[PDB]
Amino acid sequence: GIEVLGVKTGVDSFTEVECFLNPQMGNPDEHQKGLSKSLAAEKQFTDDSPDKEQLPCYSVARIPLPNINEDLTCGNILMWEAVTVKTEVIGVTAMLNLHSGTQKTHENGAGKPIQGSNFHFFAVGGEPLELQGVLANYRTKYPAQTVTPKNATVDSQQMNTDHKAVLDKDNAYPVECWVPDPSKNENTRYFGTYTGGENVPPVLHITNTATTVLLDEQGVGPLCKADSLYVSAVDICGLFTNTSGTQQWKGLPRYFKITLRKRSVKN
Amino acid sequence: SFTEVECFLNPQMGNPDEHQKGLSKSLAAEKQFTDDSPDKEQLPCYSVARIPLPNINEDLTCGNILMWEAVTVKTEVIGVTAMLNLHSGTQKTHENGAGKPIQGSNFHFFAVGGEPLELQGVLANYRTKYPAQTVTPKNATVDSQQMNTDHKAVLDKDNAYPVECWVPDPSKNENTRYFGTYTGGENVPPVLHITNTATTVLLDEQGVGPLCKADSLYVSAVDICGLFTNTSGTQQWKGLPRYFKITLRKRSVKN
Amino acid sequence: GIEVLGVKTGSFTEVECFLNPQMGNPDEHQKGLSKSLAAEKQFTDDSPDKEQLPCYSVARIPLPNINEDLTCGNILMWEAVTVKTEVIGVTAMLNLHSGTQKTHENGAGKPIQGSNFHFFAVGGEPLELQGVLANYRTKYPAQTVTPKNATVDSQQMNTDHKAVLDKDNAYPVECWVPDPSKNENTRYFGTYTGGENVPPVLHITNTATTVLLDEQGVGPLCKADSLYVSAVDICGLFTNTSGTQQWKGLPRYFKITLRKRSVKN
Amino acid sequence: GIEVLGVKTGVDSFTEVECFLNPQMGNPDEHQKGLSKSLAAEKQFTDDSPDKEQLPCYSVARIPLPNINEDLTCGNILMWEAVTVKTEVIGVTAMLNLHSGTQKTHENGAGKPIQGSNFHFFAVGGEPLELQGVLANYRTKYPAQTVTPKNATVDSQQMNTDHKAVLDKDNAYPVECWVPDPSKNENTRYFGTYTGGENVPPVLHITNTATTVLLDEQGVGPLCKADSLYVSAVDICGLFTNTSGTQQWKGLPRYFKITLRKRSVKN
Amino acid sequence: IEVLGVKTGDSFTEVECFLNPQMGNPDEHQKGLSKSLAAEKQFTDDSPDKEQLPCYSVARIPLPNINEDLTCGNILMWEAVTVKTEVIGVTAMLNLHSGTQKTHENGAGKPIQGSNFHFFAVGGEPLELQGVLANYRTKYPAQTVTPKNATVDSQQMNTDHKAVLDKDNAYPVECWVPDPSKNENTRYFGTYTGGENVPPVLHITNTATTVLLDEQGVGPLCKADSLYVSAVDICGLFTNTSGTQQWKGLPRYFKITLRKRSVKN
Repeated sequence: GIEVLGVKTGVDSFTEVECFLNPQMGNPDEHQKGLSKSLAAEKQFTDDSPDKEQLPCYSVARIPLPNINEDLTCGNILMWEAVTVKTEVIGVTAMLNLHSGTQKTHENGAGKPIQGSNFHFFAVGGEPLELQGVLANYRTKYPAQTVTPKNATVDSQQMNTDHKAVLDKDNAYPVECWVPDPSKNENTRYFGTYTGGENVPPVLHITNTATTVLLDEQGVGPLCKADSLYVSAVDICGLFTNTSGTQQWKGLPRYFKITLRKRSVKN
Repeated sequence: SFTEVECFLNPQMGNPDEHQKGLSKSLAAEKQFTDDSPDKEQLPCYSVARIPLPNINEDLTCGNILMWEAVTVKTEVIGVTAMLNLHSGTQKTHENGAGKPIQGSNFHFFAVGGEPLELQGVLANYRTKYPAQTVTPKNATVDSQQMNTDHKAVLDKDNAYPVECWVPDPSKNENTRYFGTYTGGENVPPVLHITNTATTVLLDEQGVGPLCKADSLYVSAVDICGLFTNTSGTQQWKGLPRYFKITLRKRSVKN
Repeated sequence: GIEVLGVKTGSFTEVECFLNPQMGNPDEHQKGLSKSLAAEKQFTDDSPDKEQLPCYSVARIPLPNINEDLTCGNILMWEAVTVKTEVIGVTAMLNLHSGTQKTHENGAGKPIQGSNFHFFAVGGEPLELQGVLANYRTKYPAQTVTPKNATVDSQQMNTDHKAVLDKDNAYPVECWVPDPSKNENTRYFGTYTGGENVPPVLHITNTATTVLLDEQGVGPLCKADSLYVSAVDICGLFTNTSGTQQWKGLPRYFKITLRKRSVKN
Repeated sequence: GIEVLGVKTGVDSFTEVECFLNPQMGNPDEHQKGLSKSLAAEKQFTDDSPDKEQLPCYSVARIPLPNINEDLTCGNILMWEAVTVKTEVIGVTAMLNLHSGTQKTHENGAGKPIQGSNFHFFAVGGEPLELQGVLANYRTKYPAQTVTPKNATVDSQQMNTDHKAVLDKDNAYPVECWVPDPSKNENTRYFGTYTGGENVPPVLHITNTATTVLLDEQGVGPLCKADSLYVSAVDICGLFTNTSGTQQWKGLPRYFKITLRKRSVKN
Repeated sequence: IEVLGVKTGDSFTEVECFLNPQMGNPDEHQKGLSKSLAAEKQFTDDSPDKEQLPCYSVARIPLPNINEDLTCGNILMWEAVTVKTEVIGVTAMLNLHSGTQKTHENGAGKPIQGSNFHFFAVGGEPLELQGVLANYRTKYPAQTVTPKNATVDSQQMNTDHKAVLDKDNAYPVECWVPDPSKNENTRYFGTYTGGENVPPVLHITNTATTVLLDEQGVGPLCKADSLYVSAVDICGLFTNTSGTQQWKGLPRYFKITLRKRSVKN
């Protein structure tokens, strides 16, 4: 694809960009941002039609970078190369509120903390994140305003190589439908952890001293095509339990801080 | 001198019908030791695929030839977010609550080798009556619940060797590298990591990776994620596919 | 920011500090605890007392003055290099007889457990904060500093909620987190664990050191000859005989080593 | 101890030995190898006489090495020196059988997996493993077919330095009576982990790529007396629960693969 | 103490020690256990028996004399360099039949579990302690050394509560922690886990060594040719058939290597 050349060093060679990404859990109304719509259980396989507000989606933001080429008709040009990232989950202490709309754990007791299944994930790339579709129930009837696997079949619950896509739209790709495709993503770095179980305790660390290096085995980081940097994220912290017993997913925003350098490439 | 091959391996949990791929049949309990006859669809089996590589020799009567040597592997579990579906055919944790997530006993395992994975048989109940269409330990005896060195086999057939019957044999497998973790308990939470930045090196303490005999590369896997609980309370194993990406180099060997 | 020069040699100094927790302290007899915690309150009518809300702890530590003339092109500042930090009184929770609730007939008291948050920071200036709310319509008490003009977006990103930890027992933990888009002159570390049955796990030692230098080899530079230490140590919930619960906190110790650095002025 | 001199390896200076060790959980009858007899509870401190089949014991095997044919009349001889070991627990997937004689977890549910307290342990030495006795109840009346601490007293529940022994017999030394003695065992390397709690989930890893080095701080591995090697093991995986509710310890076999070299010692 | 560079040689030595636990020992038949534990007691009327309170363990170990005259300007002291340490008798808890409570109909006995605390220290002098109390109004028995003049602040920081571990089986674990603002001549390590259902996790081996040298490359220097070892090993709670509970402890082994160090005086 791209012939990679020398890295420009010294002054006016580096740059930093930052970004706060909101979660996309569903947002049933205006007062419930950060949550999903009350969740439904025990739906029959052949009659499951979930609302969009019940389905958390991938978050994505494209970050525009400074144009580094005065002349786009040259043999050698330069591209921005992502070198490192600091990333952080925002508002973890908010869950120490056990009094607002909570269900008591017992008589005279405090409210039940947010807990259960979770998924924390982030990616950095010079292009949209490439996805592969996998379904728990291939007969699920997904709502309009969501991009899900087309022509879902028997094999969509295992390997169906037809379900390829890219994360090009925010709050559109349901988390439960898509995973990052390991057979692609040559120009993206991604990291995720899934934990399942309704009583699973969230464990969340914060610091400004942790850095992730984005260079590959060749010493090359993601190269930003069209002077665009893509950041993607999912941060399902668990389930919020209402006084009534109804539950909805909780999400939190995510921060990015990426350092890039100029690399020469062949045009 | 170098080359890459990749592979998606489907899980083999049982597949009771075309609408339930990835699942096992409904699991049975409390069966008598002397009368336990499981259906094949109730028994998850090892997955295996043989990958053909480019031919590199021309006269195998020569003293010195080239073989493909497996150097590194990237491997990944496919579809982990699928389990965030808590509405399809699930059982509610409580009145008004969401569905119960997949959980319980699990087993995640992969291997890379220049020949079929060598197995050793061990049985929980040596008197189990295993179905046709499966390869289980022959002439199972009292000692099959501990060490019975007669139960040797190789993983040469997909969806045939029941996971609960066989383990990789540590006294062999000189030409294979394998890795596995078992977790037991009905409430065990699955913990699954994904990334494209993790690489496993396949060279041994001598600096030699698996040498591919007959220009064949073998990949094996089991990925039992846990139990799916139906609304009625009945349960079935859940599995997910596994991806492989192996890098190989040409090596010189005796003949 | 500040352009740094060279380091004084052969020049050092150490400072230490015990920081009390600020869980709420409902009365003179219950230091280290919050007030009894409420549950199941209506989103549009939730008015928590101050004593129910644990707050960030902070202390500003004055350092020796090093300069005679601040018009000089080269000036010296104290540079924080390492810290040892420790949670004080972890064995106190082995008391299962004082005001406890028995786990069963004939059993011992229920140990402190549940959601926890352990956090510390070292910087040459106050810790910079970002506001995030679980419920943006919460009516916070007087005598506390919380996010101003809270809106719909205060439950996710609202970049208007910026603040600094300049006051002890004032900033509720549940309202603020350290701001990763700032804090260039501070190092912070924290872990949150959620769940009412979560077991506390707490290590103690005098052999663990944290290095405070950044990727450039520069530690926090202390502005106005001031060193700031901040902390939260919510260990979990204490369960009274009656079943009513209240947060438990413990003090935190700091031991910081600093060197003189020449700085451009 | 033994006086050793520097290392000098050549050709024909190495060798490997391997071994499968069966577990010794009790074996209540022929059909229940790898299990113990149903366990008792709530027994009185002063009248507690457990059956041998209820008590798991240490496993041990003496392994013969190639005779280096040294005449021990001279001050300088050769001994086998254990350098590395690969070790593995055999048959971990067997516990994925949840249908044979199990107790269901709930209506229409699968059988309850093996779980609870466990202990996994192995040792390699040039002589029998040296043991120290410690008892939970010093007044326990142990069955004749076991080696247990002699003249057990009040202090046998803490430190009683009289209870010294060696692991020289297989299926004789009850696990609950003995631990390896840290004040001895100069010529043995041992490793063990205990986990307590009736609902503890077993976690068991398998691989053929993990090696343990047996050299001490001086760079000397176990020196094998009389051209003999010793391997010891315990692998209590947890409790098996019958349909009725009775429980029995489960064990699994253990594999060893030891590499040795010839070493000069002072005789 | 000002140290000199390291010496060679007849320059080394090893000492070992088995330390019994001090859980309370309610009678001759119940060593390694505490007395049955009380619960739900009133804050203002809580008087624990000594046998209900586990205490720190401590031994002083005498070392070979090395100086003829302690008035000389250049002296030798023993310097602790490494330690191997081990918990003794972990398999004893595989006894689920002696005086146990069954988990269910037909089931085995309930294993020891719950809150635990495992801790050890090596130093050239007694371990220095800081007092912290869960309930400052607790009335401690006369066979114990506890914080004097306990006040409101004894539940957080009260810098008056300083002490040293100079007596075995006298300093209640729930009252004292090692003081991080001192202990320059001691190395300590501890972990607390809280929760009544917490599973004990205990590793044993003879291949693990801890190095006792500080960031300067100096280990504890044994004053008056004496070495101090301290320990706590609360494994959890033992549950009787009746449902009553008592702490369980196990002995701890030490093996320390020392070298002769030149020092100034």
